[PDB]
Amino acid sequence: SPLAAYEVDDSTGYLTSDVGGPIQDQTSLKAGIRGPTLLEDFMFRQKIQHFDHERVPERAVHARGAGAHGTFTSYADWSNITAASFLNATGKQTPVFVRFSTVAGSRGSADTARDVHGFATRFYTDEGNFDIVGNNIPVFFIQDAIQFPDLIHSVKPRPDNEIPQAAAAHDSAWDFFSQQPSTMHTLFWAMSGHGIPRSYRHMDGFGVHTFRFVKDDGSSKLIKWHFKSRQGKASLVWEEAQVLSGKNADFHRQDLWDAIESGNGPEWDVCVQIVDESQAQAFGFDLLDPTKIIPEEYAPLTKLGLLKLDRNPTNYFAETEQVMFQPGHIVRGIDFTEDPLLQGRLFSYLDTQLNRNGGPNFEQLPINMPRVPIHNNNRDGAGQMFIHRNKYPYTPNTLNSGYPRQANQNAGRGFFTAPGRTASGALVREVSPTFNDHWSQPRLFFNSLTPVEQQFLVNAMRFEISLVKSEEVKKNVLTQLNRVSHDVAVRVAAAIGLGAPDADDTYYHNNKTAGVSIVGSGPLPTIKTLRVGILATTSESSALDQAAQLRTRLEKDGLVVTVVAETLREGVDQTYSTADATGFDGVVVVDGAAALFASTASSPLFPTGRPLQIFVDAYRWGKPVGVCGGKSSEVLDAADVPEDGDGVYSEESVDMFVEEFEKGLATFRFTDRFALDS
Amino acid sequence: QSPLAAYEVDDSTGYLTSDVGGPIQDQTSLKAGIRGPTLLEDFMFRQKIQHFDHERVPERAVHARGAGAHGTFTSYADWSNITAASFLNATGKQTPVFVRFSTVAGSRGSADTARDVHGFATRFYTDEGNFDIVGNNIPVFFIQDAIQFPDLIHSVKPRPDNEIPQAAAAHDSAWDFFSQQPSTMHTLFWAMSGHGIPRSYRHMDGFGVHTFRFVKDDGSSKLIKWHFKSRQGKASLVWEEAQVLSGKNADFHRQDLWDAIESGNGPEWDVCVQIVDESQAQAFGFDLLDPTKIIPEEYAPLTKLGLLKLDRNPTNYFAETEQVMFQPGHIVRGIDFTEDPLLQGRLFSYLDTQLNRNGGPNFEQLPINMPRVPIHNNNRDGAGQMFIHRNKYPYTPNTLNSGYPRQANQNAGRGFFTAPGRTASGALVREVSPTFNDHWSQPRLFFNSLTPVEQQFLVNAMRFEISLVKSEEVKKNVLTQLNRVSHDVAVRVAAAIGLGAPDADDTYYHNNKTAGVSIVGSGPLPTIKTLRVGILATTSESSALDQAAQLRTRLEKDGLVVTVVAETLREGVDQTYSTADATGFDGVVVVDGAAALFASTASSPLFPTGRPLQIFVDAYRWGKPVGVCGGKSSEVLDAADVPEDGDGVYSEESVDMFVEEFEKGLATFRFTDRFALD
Amino acid sequence: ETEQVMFQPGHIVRGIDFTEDPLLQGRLFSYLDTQLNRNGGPNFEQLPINMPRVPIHNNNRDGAGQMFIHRNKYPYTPNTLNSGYPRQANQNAGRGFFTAPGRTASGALVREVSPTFNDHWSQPRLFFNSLTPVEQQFLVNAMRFEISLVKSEEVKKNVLTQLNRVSHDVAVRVAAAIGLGAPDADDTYYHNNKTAGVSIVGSGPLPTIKTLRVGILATTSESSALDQAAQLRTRLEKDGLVVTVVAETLREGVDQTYSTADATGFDGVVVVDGAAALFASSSPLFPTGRPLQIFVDAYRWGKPVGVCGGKSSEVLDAADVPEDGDGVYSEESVDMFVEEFEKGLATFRFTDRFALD
Ligand code: HDD
Ligand code: HDD
Ligand SMILES: [Ca+2]
Ligand SMILES: [Ca+2]
Ligand SMILES: [Ca+2]
Ligand SMILES: [Ca+2]
Ligand SMILES: [Ca+2]
Ligand SMILES: [Ca+2]
Repeated sequence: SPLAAYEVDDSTGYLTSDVGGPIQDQTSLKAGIRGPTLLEDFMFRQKIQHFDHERVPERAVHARGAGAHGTFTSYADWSNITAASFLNATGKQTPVFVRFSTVAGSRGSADTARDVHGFATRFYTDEGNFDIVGNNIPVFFIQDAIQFPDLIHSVKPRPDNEIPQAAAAHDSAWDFFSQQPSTMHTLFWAMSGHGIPRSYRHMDGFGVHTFRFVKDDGSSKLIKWHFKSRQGKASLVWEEAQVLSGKNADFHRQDLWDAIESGNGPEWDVCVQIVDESQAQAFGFDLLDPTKIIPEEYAPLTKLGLLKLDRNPTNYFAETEQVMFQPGHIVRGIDFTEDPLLQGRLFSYLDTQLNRNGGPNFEQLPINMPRVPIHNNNRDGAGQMFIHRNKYPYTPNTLNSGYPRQANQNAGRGFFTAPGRTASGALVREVSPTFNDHWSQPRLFFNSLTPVEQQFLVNAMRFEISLVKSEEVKKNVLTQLNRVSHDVAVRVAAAIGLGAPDADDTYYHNNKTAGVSIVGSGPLPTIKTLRVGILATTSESSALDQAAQLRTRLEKDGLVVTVVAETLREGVDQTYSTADATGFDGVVVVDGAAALFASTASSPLFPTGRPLQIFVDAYRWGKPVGVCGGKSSEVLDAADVPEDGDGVYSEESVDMFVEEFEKGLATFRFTDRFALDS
Repeated sequence: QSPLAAYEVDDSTGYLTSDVGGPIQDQTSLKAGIRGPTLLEDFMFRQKIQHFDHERVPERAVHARGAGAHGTFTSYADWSNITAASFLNATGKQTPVFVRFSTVAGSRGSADTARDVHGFATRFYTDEGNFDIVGNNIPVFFIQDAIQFPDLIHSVKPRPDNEIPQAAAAHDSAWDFFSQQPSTMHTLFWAMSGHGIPRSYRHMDGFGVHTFRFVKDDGSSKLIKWHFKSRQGKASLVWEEAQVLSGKNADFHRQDLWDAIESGNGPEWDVCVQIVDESQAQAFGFDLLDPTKIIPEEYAPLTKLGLLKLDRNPTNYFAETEQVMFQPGHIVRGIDFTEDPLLQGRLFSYLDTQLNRNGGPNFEQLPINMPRVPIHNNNRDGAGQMFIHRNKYPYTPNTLNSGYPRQANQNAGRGFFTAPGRTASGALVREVSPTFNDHWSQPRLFFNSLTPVEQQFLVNAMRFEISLVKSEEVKKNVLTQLNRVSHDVAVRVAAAIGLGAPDADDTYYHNNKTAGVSIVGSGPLPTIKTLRVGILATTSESSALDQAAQLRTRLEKDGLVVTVVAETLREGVDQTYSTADATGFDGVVVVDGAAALFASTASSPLFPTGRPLQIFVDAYRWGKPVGVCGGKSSEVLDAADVPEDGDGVYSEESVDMFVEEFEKGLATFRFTDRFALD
Repeated sequence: ETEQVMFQPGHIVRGIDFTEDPLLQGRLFSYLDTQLNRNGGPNFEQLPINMPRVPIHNNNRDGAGQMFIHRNKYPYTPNTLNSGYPRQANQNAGRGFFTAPGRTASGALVREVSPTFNDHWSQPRLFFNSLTPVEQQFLVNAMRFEISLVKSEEVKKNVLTQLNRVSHDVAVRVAAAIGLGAPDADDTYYHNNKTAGVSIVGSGPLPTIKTLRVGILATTSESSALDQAAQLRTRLEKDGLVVTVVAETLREGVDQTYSTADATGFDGVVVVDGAAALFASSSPLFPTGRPLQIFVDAYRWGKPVGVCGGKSSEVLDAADVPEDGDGVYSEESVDMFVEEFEKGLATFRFTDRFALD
């Protein structure tokens, strides 16, 4: 690890300058006790110069994000399908670093914005660093990389006033979506729960593009990368996400950091779909088109290995802020395809690191370094940290005996372009007609959602498009939505007081695909790390005893228990003042605390009605809620929460209460609490 | 015409060109065949993507989140009797300005409504050079020596292992620093008051913080404090409102300012000074060099120098607001520095830090930084040099350029000059003046000057933040410092966190008060123009829409911003219930034709369960004027648990009588009787 | 290493301090700032050549190019969450740097020059008086060279005004080259004082001749010339001189061709007398007259020169070099030749070969 060598311990010692001279840094040097500061105060200037220069440009996209270290372990020797060294043996372990992100927001924007999310993975392999720079949505908005600045200018804030932050809910974004119909598939995913995932751990990763697996014999197959969550799939609801953005902008980064610290590091199966080169145009679309998925019914997933994140960074800036991913970080055994989106990405990620790092030696930062020797004739540049011993860095040479030697298909385990690849035809700036169906797959996706998930997606579009001020953009939006689904256009039009266009059935169909629905993906496979708020009181000795019994029972099963009361003490984690329903996956009231839920309840220690609002918000957002103790009746009445409700619990016995409540936590959301269009 | 019209680029017509004027396209990559790989010879692709890849610059090291506008400063008099400053030398003399407002801790995407200190930075483009006053909305600063700035800022910014939490002092490190560095107490009390969560940039004041000098053409000097006094009045959010608003509208302050300017409600401030003699530096019971102290207005009254009005929004946010580079080193003849060790070190920081932001030394050439008078100097070259200098002899002294440019000084060329009565005497020391040692009296002065509900809000802010501090040593240390300002504050805060306050230490306790620091105490707002009224209506009753239309006409006559809310958009409805929130309004009105939407059984797929009532309830609980217009008020007020006889609760059949009452409620702004007191 | 080394007078250690020299004072600012230009970022002290050889303990963080992974997640002072580390270093603890505690300041805040700085001419005259006569001539001749290339007549006149304040004789001798009259003597700062240690010509023979360069001019024509050169090489290399044998073409024992050779390549030049024919009144292998020109240039520039082997008149007469000149050597004995020649290398320059005013 080039990180180990660069760790700096300041647990002991006297303060020094950056050149090791012991100094102080608390008072400026002045001409007299009430005098002006001296230019000769080098202690002042070195410290303030460093401060003045701490910042670097944020990433042009995915500025908001968080990372962790872990390991990838291969399940098999995959030599039969790829030459890739990190996949060449059962049990072979490769260190990883992953960064998760949103896309549009700046640094400091909220984790729980509605957005596409990044899932970028570095494998520090024994044949070089290999990055899979993916997203949580398997399809992209655009079909050619040259359009990326158009997409991103349109979804980022309007450039006269820089409003709005971290949101596509503005005219320019919906203008672009409605004028560039390729956007429909990713737009449908972003308007689904996939736009507001419950955590980084509860979302999948996708390479998006078709890539190639290349064997040592030169043969190739076409692949798609899928990183399948072992925590299950889960979403927030929009109203909840909006509050959580305010209450805790750091929710996803905190969730990941806490899961790793608690020994619950998240896991994914790293999978591929594998298909023959001859199938590029066999599935009714082009595998070069990054707006399309291969339905799992046409190509099943093969599990290649386990990705586990299990160690947080030491210094966020040095590791997470400075990690510089590139799809150009490729290894022998993998190749590109002629996807015009992927093709232009390769240029962008090498160039942009010059902006971020301010100079060309960014691969020398410890987080970017490889775990194998570097042998090349790259030299000099600002921030050069190496002292090269070869004073003949040119090829061909005799004065360094021909080293470094060329690597290729037959030498030094070189990367090689898949030798079956060809190109033929005119040099054109033309789109393939095979890319022209922008609407069938958006429909496939929409069909594959549950009825309440379809409603959530319609309601997300109703929310955003109602904030578009241009009547002509809103009309154009309905024109494009109508090509995917007349019913979606009609339901969205109803919220904005416009008429939908007449049905246009060209791309309408009834087909569905497995594995894209969140609500449909069944109970969560584990409830470890899920958050339980216990609403108690210091008023009643019994209320703190009830809380402490629930705590033992719930903590047994790996739940993160927060006991909330008016004030802190032994056994109480948080005050009502700091508590919010967005902080919990389920909420339990101990019946000992009933008096806090009365309409007349008031305290200077928390805002009017806070205890009941927590319970009501949790219920209205679909969470498991209940009252534990015996007068379960009374609290449920104040909340207008029906005792016979799905995901509403009411037990005198703590043992019975928890057994029922933990099933609700796995169900995770009670969708019968949301109204559907007729 | 904008003051920067010479630099404007119009793209309302024309064909796409490269940056060198070659007509091009930018929508499809050049490929070897229609399904081929992209070509390196595609310069169209690479120039567009290189530009995109390099769009970002480092955010400001502090004050990264902010927003700006153009306007005019107008002098009320000829101030040559106190200052040589040209921009102040005649009655009615006009100078263009640019102002940026900001928070301090958050990154450039963080919420406007975080609790924080705020920036108020003003550039005067004077006829004798650019003059900047780089101020805050709080008149005192945390620390007494610039060399400590990185300590303060590291402690309040996110913890550097995981970069949590964003835009908040509510974590261990910050309260560790506050409790170990007692100078922080005065600013801390201001930040924990409503001055930490201002209602808008227009509803806060600006302060230079430091003592400066005014210097006459005869060389005599006076000591001054700058105060920019809002002509809009002072107003705050409540914390539990600010937290939701951070999620519902991270852009609230920048939108409020932008909208005020577009509506012809450009905000205004009286630019004022306190003026005292050089002999009064240590006359008021503290040192005028100490930036943790105010001069109570009872000791030195404000003199109004002129009017600051902001009335023009930027054309390009990045080019004007993101790129504006303020400096206290931007000083003009007639002003001088003081030996305040905080101001002293700032002068270094703001010249250096622009190298980080701009990437090169020619940042004063950016349009927003250029002066409006000629530049004559021997500065040359550097990256990004825009000027073509004719003078081939840029050294002094010269004969080959006839001795030009000529030296400017007190006696020639209207030169800047150091106040000539200034001296220094004594040892060259890294020592703090004992005159700086009282860190507690003025925090007590401030606390004493707040109303009772205001004192409660400040206690509650401290209770909120300190309850989130994990360390029991840090919480005890915080109570030790707060106890030196006020035993009552320490006891009340300690009650929320389950510790005992230490015994009273009355060394610094006193009962003195000072005018002009209280928000609650500053009486009704002088204008209600721009304040926001939400009218909750329904499409289900044509008569509810008629009530809303009649209310709109009458409220808009008085310059209120009216939003009619209903289930769906149509003519006369601005916003759906789905996108509406009480944080969007300064007052809420329900038309009694919509009373059915407030029923417990009310449900719609078009908005979250209970949304209409929650808007009314939140508005009431946050202290806003609320009412029901039309005569049938019982169903709504009873559903909301709001008493018809409450102060700032309105029930009238007559639209005219409703609006007359409700408008007095908007001027009152907050009904503080709805908040519990210890 | 060399291009990236970033020196600073702000790189100071306990036991050294600054003075109020206004030139030094402003340097402290410049050298910290300028490394931002060179490095493009604030972490230039992390470059290997700039790193210290002792631990770094401070709360500097982040910046482009940050190489460290800091473990201390509480980088502020004062702190309890990192137990108050790093600790402040000062005069009394941790071997801190400290400003000399006797230093004071007193007076107005001024942009004024100390009148104690105003004598700009006495020390130039002290320096000039301390040079030997030939060295004064060299200095006059450097000023005559440079000032003759100044196009402005008024600049040239202003230069003579200032030079005249140091020395009227300098002004007169410079003026003679540029066709101007010197201004009348102004004796305010004239004096006859001298100081030791500033003269090069007067600093006596070099204390070592190791590394000094001896060019041996030979020929491939005459196998005996190559034999003479080989014998001379052996004798000179024994004493640590760097020997170059020059001939028309390369072969074993010949280092350079006459085409690439120049008198500026040598501190001393020896012709072996077997090569005397090359010193007469042409070849496609080198420019016309090259062998003789190397000898003549070496002589004109003051170097020790000579002929080894016993026959010197043909070479020295072709060169217009007198056999009895100081720093001109002729011996048949290689040992004798080298003993005499080495004394000449230590003398280094024979300054009797330069004309004086
Ligand atoms: C032509 C430009 C372009 C295009 C078409 C894309 N991107 Fe990209 N992307 C960039 C240009 C870029 C960039 C400007 O080069 C960034 C900013 C920071 C960086 O390292 O690269 C970036 C960053 C970035 C990151 C953040 C990595 C990190 O955490 O540091 C992720 C996850 C993605 N992108 C993912 C994608 C996916 C899955 C794409 C489509 C399949 C995609 N991008 C298309
Ligand atoms: C020694 C360093 C230091 C100290 C003691 C302070 N600041 Fe500062 N401040 C900076 C170093 C700095 C900076 C790093 O130089 C920034 C970042 C961006 C910039 O141009 O300057 C800055 C930015 C900055 C801005 C943003 C200007 C804009 O909108 O672009 C404001 C309003 C202030 N500061 C105000 C203050 C006030 C009122 C202070 C105390 C009275 C103060 N700062 C002390
Ligand atoms: Ca827009
Ligand atoms: Ca969902
Ligand atoms: Ca740079
Ligand atoms: Ca190849
Ligand atoms: Ca902390
Ligand atoms: Ca307040």
